[PDB]
Amino acid sequence: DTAVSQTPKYLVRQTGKNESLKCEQNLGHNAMYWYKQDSKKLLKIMFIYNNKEPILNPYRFSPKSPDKAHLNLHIKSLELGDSAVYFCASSQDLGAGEVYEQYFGPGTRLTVIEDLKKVFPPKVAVFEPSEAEISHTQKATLVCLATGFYPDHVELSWWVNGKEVHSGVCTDPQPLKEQPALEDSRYCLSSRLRVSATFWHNPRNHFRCQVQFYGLSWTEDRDKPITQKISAEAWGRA
Amino acid sequence: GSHSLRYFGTAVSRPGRGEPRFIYVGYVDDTQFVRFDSDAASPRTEPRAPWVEQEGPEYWEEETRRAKARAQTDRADLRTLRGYYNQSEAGSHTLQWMAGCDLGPNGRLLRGYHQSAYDGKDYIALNEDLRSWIAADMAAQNTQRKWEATRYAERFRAYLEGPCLEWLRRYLENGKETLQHADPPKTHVTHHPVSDHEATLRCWALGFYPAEITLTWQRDGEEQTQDIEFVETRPAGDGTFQKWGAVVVPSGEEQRYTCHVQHKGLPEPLTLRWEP
Amino acid sequence: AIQRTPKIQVYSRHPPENGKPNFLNCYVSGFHPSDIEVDLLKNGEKMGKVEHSDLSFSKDWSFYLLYYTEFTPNEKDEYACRVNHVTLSGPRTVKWDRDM
Amino acid sequence: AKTTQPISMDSYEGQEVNITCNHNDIATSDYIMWYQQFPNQGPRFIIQGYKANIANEVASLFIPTDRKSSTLSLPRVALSDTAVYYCLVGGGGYVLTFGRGTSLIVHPYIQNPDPAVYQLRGSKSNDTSVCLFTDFDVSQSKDSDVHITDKCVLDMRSMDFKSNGAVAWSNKSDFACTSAFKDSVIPADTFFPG
Amino acid sequence: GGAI
Ligand SMILES: *C(=O)CCCCCCCCCCCCC
Ligand SMILES: [Ca+2]
Repeated sequence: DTAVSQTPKYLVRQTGKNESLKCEQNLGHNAMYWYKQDSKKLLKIMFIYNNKEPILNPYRFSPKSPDKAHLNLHIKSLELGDSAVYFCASSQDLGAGEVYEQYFGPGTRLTVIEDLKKVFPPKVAVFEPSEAEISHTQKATLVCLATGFYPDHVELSWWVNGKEVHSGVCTDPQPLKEQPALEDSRYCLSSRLRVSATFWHNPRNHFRCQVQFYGLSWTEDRDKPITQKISAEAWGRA
Repeated sequence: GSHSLRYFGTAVSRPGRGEPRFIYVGYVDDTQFVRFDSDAASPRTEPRAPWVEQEGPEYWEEETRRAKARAQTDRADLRTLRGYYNQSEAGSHTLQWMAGCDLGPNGRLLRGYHQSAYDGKDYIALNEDLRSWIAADMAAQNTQRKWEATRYAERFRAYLEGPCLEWLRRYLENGKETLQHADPPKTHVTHHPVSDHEATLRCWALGFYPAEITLTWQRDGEEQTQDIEFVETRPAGDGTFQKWGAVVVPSGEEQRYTCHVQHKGLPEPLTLRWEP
Repeated sequence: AIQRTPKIQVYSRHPPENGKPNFLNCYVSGFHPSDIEVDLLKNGEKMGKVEHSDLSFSKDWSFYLLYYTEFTPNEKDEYACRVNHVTLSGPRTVKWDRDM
Repeated sequence: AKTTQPISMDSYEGQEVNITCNHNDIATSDYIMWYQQFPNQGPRFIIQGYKANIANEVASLFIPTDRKSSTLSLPRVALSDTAVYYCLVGGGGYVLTFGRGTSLIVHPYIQNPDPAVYQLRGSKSNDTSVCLFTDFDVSQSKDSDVHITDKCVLDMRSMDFKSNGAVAWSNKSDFACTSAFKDSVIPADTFFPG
Repeated sequence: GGAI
């Protein structure tokens, strides 16, 4: 395997704090790029580096390039506008007439908050199949709801008998605001798993919906939302 | 009927002065229209022929990016080459590259170029099939492997058949009243006694464009291939070229000699004698 | 490091006529490496305000350059081109011959 | 260098998709490039060209000689081809201006529809009602109190074919699955057990 | 653009 790698994958921090985004590519490419992608989903170039030199461009954002395989982003005095997914990219070369495709990293999703009091881990619930459709179809559909979390940094996954399944699974592409018109709304996420009824009526088949929540690195009685996994479960019935 | 768009670059490392120097030029046919010199206040690609000044700020801002990108390449190349050839960082060295495109009377790409030289000797060059490379040396055969692996030639073929030919077409249109109007030479013969037995006949061709010309002497319909002097074709300084050819002849036998001039600005070949 | 020795030409832009303004050219070509020194001479002295073309080169990679200045020729004055290069032992000087 | 393209596009699995982009101020140096983006992922290069037609292992692009429009073709589309497609032009080659892009949705072909709306059993601790519209060939709720995901596609590896589905859920006072999605056009033959 |  060879690709543009980027760390971390998720980040939630307070305004005014300082942070480092790091990007690495082992493709032999000489040209590296940083892209910002706001919530209105447009990719805006930020920086272009080539053989350790600035080509294109605030000094809150201070790119560093120790060598040609790494272009790191060091950010100071975080503000609310800094919230986006930051994509790192690279090219074989800057063209000198001909052109080179860019390869993109997986992104870093960065949310900045006025204060942590808005960060909430998800509640997760499972909704067993309706015995009505097992009549009509012989297939069984489980829905998983992850609700009331903030920020929208979550990964949902299905586990059957202790191992992760990608089969019969449809998850929402992205979490959605519970109440899209409010500033302090939380997010919900939905998913469904479908097997055939014989698989489901067996009391030994064990289903677990798992959301990985990425949260905090707090005076309140409620425990703080640090990165964690939350799951809900059901066993076969009927 | 051939036209061409070419770029030439000279990269010269200057040890002891501490920074290298890059000079880039571009020609359409025999007319220079751009230059880039990295030893300047803050280097910019500048116009050197009137038919290209009419281009806007986003042309000049783009060609300057293109130059500085290519200078970055030549800077890495000079150090890498010192490596490949096992040299000290104490000598001064030279990189030369040339690329571009010929457009035939067919309206298609006749020949494309991508070649380099190190210390005056060939390094690597694109084959006329535009698919493979020709590497002179072991060191160059490195580069050949690397460039066949990333398949650089197809990428570069796409530039030659695409943006390159079209720029040539755009330049030829903007500059048509100089670049597509050949200037025929003005010609005359001069006579200069060497002794009382011999004399010199010197055939002149002045003020022509483009630079390709054939100038030859004949004695009674046969061409002289020995005992003749030809200076190489030279610029006047004004956009035109000059050449002459000279023959030493027996006195009184001057009228046996003819000068023959061929040039694209002539309807047909020219034959001329010394006129007393 | 191949070395090639400059070919030198001294000549005027237009055919030389007395008291009529002109340009005096010195054309050096076929040389390698690119480092070269070229002076136009008037009666043994270095001429001033001498411009030159951008460094470029031929298919065999050897460099060429045009050095030039305005001058008004008269019959008593003598002109030359003087050239220094690593392939030459001391400068070579070519005189202006009005018929060449 | 500024491109224009359809906002959305629909396609059935296995058909050929053609997306048409418009670049009327294309300069001489500009190439035409198409990128793909999945939700949550880095954009991925598809194809680039200057003139005429180009074709590789994944897609193909046609450019008229006038060069001011281009057409991206996806040959035989899978559901893994659902993504946003960007048309890019020029920039000296390395500065990429991504636009809105075109949202391509590839749909499964449904042999026989069996549209039904089922109610789901939540554990005694939770009082959220969940409704599942399924096995059809879907719009938002006007109510703030009801949440409806848009159409999502299911593939069962053991099973022969694919299935469309949508999920609605609410905590509303008298929420009946009877009419959870009727801001949408329901098939007349929709099965409602009750 | 390619580097030697
Ligand atoms: C990539 O390095 C390919 C090398 C050949 C491309 C030719 C370089 C053109 C540079 C133009 C500079 C303009 C100044 C005259
Ligand atoms: Ca010397």
